[PDB]
Amino acid sequence: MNILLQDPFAVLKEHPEKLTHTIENPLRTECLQFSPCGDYLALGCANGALVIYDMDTFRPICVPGNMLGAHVRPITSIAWSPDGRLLLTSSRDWSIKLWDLSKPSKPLKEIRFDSPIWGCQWLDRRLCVATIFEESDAYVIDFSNDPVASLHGYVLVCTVHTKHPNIIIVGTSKGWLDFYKFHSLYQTECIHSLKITSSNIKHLIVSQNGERLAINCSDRTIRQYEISIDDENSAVELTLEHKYQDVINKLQWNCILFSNNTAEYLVASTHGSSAHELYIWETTSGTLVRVLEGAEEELIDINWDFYSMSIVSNGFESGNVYVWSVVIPPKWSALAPDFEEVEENVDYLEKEDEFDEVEEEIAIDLRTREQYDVRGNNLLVERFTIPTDYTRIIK
Amino acid sequence: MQIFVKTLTGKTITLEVEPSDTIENVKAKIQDKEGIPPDQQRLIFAGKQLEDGRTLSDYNIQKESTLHLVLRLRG
Amino acid sequence: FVRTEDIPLNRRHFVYRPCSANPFFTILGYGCTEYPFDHSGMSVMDRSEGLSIDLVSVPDQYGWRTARSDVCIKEGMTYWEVEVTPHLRFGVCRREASLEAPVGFDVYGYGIRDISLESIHEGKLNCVLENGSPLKEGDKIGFLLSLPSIHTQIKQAKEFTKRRIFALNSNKEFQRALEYNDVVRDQIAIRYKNQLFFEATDYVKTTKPEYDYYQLEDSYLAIFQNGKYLGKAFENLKPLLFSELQYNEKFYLGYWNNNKLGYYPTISCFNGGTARIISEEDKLEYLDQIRVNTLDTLYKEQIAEDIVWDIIDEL
Amino acid sequence: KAKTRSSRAGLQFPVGRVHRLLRKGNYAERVGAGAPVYLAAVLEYLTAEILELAGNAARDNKKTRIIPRHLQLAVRNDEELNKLLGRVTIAQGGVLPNIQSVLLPK
Amino acid sequence: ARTLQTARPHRYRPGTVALREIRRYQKSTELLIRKLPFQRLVREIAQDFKTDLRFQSSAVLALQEASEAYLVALFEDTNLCAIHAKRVTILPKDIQLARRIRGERA
Amino acid sequence: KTRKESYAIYVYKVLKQVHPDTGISSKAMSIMNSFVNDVFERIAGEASRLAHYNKRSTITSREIQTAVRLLLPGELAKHAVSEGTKAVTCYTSA
Repeated sequence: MNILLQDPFAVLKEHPEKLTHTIENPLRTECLQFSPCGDYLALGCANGALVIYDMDTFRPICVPGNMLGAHVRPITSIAWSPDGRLLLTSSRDWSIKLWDLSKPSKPLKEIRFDSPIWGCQWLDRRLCVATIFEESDAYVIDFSNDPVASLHGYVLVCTVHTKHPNIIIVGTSKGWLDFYKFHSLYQTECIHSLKITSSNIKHLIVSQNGERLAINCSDRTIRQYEISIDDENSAVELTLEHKYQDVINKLQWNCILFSNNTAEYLVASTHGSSAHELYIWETTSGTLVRVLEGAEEELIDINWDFYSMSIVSNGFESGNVYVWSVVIPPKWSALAPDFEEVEENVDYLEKEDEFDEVEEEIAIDLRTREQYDVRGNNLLVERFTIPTDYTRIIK
Repeated sequence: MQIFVKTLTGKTITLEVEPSDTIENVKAKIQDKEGIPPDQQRLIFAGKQLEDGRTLSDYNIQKESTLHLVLRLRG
Repeated sequence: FVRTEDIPLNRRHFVYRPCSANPFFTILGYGCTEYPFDHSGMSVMDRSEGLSIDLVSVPDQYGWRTARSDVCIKEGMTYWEVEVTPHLRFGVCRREASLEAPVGFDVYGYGIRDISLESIHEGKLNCVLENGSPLKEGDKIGFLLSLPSIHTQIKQAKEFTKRRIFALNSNKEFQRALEYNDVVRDQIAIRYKNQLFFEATDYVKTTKPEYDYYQLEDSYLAIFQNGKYLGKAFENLKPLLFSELQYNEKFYLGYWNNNKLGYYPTISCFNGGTARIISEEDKLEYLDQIRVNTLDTLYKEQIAEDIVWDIIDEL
Repeated sequence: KAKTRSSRAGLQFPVGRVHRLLRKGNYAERVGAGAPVYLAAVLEYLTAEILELAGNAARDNKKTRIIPRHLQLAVRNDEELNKLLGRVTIAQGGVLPNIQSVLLPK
Repeated sequence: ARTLQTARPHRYRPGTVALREIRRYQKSTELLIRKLPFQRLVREIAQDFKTDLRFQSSAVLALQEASEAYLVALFEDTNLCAIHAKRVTILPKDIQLARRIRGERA
Repeated sequence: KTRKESYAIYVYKVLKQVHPDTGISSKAMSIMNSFVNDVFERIAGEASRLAHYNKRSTITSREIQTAVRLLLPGELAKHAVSEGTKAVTCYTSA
């Protein structure tokens, strides 16, 4: 709705094409993460400042930890909860802080460690999976009462499979993919491992339907596989699908991302000097199709939102946040019920008549809702609203 | 009966069909009129993508209706 | 069906006519041709550019277009037959009607439709006849057109003059200062792409003249299909003595009949609907049920009147 | 079957020709295998960018044949195509209409 | 309301025929020097270098093109110098200043 | 007769895709041909000079990019380098 009424030509573009807005953050941004729906943008600033902008205004709506317990130094991970209520974050202050966004003055729960953090990830229940700096094992923190448990070089990035939330994937600092089966609470045996490179894996992304996977090596290449699982979470194989790279100047990659469900597009951000653009390839054929060309600085992070269908990325030198969104132009054709606009001179055919001058009971359902829009995004999902705080409004 | 297929490029084609024809028959008709293989196209009506297996009459399409043909473009 | 390629067609209120070298004329050098043939036929000068060709049609994608008969029916009783998505129209129209518009779209022409035989005038349809017999692909439609004697039309025109001189006027004085039997024609010789045609001024649409509506005395339009009449199409036929030529009145104020006034049998073609009109008694099929002269007679009469007036107007 | 090297990249300008010119023009001892492709892409981009303005001029002048005057107009009316060709002179291109303001009557 | 459309003795004071010749020459694109005098001038200048050359007929023409596109451009610059000195005439001390600033004399 | 070469047919194939109905003259075709030759020589000469300072022994797809970015003005440089890298990618993956 606002899309059903729109014409299905300028609304069904496959990816953003131009940048529209450029948020300026007073601190320096380090992590971006939309809400489960395209409602809120949870930014992690330079010095542990954590803001939540709103996409309807681009101006802040809530700064968690304003009372106490806030973060003090660069944040490294921001993971939302599928409903929208809870929000997990982790910084270089070794602490993992889960916030209930119904009382955002103070952290709801938090745990502390003995090393900086790379990333935290949600599971439901309430249990997160974390990767610690320089360590060689992940951590399962099922902190409804704050317990912590543990589970080829090191472990850098972790990610849970989308279709089978018992499967867990992890990449090593030496080239090994290692898979885990969360068949228990705090005892997990591997189900598969392998070594595809000689360099550090830096990112592990997976499509929403477990039918694809991508990997960013420290070598200037991107390895894209077509994973598949079966056999009560035992059958697991990988088939090399493609390898992407920069043929001209062999630049390195900073972050990668897929499309929504079938992952028909792969978006990557380059890292070297003179690198200001985002590449967008297909995945079936693997040929380059687009280059986002908006910013003027090395771009670190990427995030895609499929409801509003926007790409968001934070600069490195400045600290701003640029947004490339699909743009729909206003059609004068709407101003009347029969105003059809054309592009070229149409010819006119006339019947012999034109020169010669001179109950209902249709099905109506008002209480039924629509499940999917034109793009294919699932409505009716619970969209928790951050409560407005009035105390900071009177001044 | 006539239905319309509006292509992005500005062209509208006036296909002749029967309500008992399947959508697959409609894609075949768009091909045999314009030569576009049914696999490469994508048909849209009233905000809902017409599903591959079902029939024209499933969507209550009657004569002189218009509907939008977008291409699943590639390299 | 073929189109004309190098003929000046009637447009912008100008009429053309071919001529042939006549050495009896000294002031003028040429006199009117009989025709490209013996008998009367389709007048090629007043056709639409899109009107293709006794046979006429338009392609199947073309709007209403018309052709007129060459002979101008002034008075008397004339009968003929027109032989028949593709529609057509049969009727009669004055010169003011446009060749681009279907007969009966204006107030200067009266026509009938192919489907349902409805009568068309002023752009409005009529179903005066209750017979409602459909017309097939091989039917022959007769037309008997009866018009009053010239003298009564002349006196009706004189009545119009006597009203107009002061009753409708009470530069007025010039208008008040402003020949009914006498014909005065205007013709200039022109050469268009090495071909030779005569240019003559034509009439323009103006406000309808009113007083009771002007009607030709005992004027009647009768229509027959295969011997059976289908009624009288019209009675109150407009007088034309009423017919102002295109005139730059500004010019003559600043300085200070052409024998072709009447109703022409007109054939209209739409989306390929063809037909043909019959002129000569030998190929006339219902000439005796009236009891009379065919159109071809008036064709010869017009030829004679034109050549004699050409003779006299030399001096 | 053969497949022209300039058709695998969506170009119109020849790539084998540009490669032979780079090889036998004595620019360097060795020519990378993708240098001719890049150079031919840049060449056709520039020539299309100038031919487009030349056609726009020849159309806004009610002709249908690009002619040296139209190229001179297309170049000197731009702002960046003017610096790329600041030294050249286009034969039969005339000059751009311009009259100072101190000279126009009052 | 109606259908819109696109269509439906003497002595000029000194300084006006000039402003008309300027507009009629800044839009034309032909050569402004007779061809036989320039032919002979080129042939006569090339005596001081080699006695009997043959000057292929496209060489001469070529020179003429440049020889215009130089002088014309020169005059433009000199014009500014004149306008700079708060006058309208162009004097020989303007051409010399243009050629000096521009680098041709130093 | 000896066959000399030019860029006539390629300039024509580009004209017939930028303006599908216009047609070039003869002198204008020779002008476009000499323009292409001149820009070719500029770019290749700068690329050589640049692949000499660095003591490399080859003139690769990056010497050409830096040459294009030096010689071409402000905005023509970005579009030129984009078209170039697009063509090189579309060519290498085929």
